[PDB]
Amino acid sequence: AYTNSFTRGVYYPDKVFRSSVLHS
Amino acid sequence: YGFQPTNGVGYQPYRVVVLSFELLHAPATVCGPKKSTNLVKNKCVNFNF
Repeated sequence: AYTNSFTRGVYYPDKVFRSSVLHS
Repeated sequence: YGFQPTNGVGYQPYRVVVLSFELLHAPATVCGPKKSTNLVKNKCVNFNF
């Protein structure tokens, strides 16, 4: 079988805190 | 290399060590000696963390 993720597999690219900031 | 003791310089064996300092994204690691110290507050200071 195969299935569809929707919005899955997002990890914090590294340390360094951060707040409201649409960071790219 | 067929090294032989009666070789002119530039054909004698040299040993080499290459140190490569890398900085991933951890919290810290090895370093020189330093001395460390306490820490004030509100006192414009020159700091190294």
